[PDB]
Amino acid sequence: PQITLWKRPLVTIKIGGQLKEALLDTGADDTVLEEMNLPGRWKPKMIGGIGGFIKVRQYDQILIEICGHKAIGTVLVGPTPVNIIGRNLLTQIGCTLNF
Amino acid sequence: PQITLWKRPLVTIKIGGQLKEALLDTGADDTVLEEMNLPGRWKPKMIGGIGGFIKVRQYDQILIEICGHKAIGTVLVGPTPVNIIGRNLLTQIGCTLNF
Ligand SMILES: Cc1cccc(C)c1OCC(=O)N[C@@H](Cc1ccccc1)[C@@H](O)C[C@H](Cc1ccccc1)NC(=O)O[C@H]1CO[C@H]2OCC[C@H]21
Repeated sequence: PQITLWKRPLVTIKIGGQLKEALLDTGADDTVLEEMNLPGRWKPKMIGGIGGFIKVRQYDQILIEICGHKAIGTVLVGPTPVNIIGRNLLTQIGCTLNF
Repeated sequence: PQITLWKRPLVTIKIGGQLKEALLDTGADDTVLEEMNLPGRWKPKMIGGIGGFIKVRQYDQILIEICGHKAIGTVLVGPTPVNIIGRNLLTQIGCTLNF
């Protein structure tokens, strides 16, 4: 669909069989989700934004459904105040910015 | 234009008569700019991000040109690592997400 930016671009995602709200965020290089249980081996990582950094866990080749579009890629899990779908998965579902 | 997300969506903006690099960021409610000399009245304000909060200077009705399209709205200046153009101005240049 076509998403306007008058409100926050919140969408429904499906990950590990659970449904959640996430923000589609062109300013995020990677996808970061509120704390959750994910399968697989994982590596530590720090992501930085306004105000500093947070320590997160990097899971690889994770399946995630974003408004019906399937994606499989890196998903970070950590103390983010908001679920963010970043450019690594936005490119997979074919998303572009247009003005 | 149509902007893909394989790389960071960096664009050139014109503000206060100066040209700068900024990130188009659908994940940001507001526009936050690197520390810079801008004339006019401003009010102090606190904004929150992924790593915590920062004190910023809130300028109101500041004119800003982004790839030729004009926008006027609130512009915060503060210790952000990167210039971010938020939804407050993205909507004015008529920007949307499409997948
Ligand atoms: C996730 C990730 C992984 C790997 C690399 C990077 C850079 C990543 O992105 C991190 C990241 O913070 N990006 C941001 C942009 C950026 C990029 C580079 C360095 C600094 C900031 C942004 O786009 C997402 C952020 C999410 C959010 C945080 C707290 C509350 C609500 C939403 N919004 C944001 O702080 O907005 C500000 C401004 O306006 C206000 O509205 C709402 C919040 C206020």
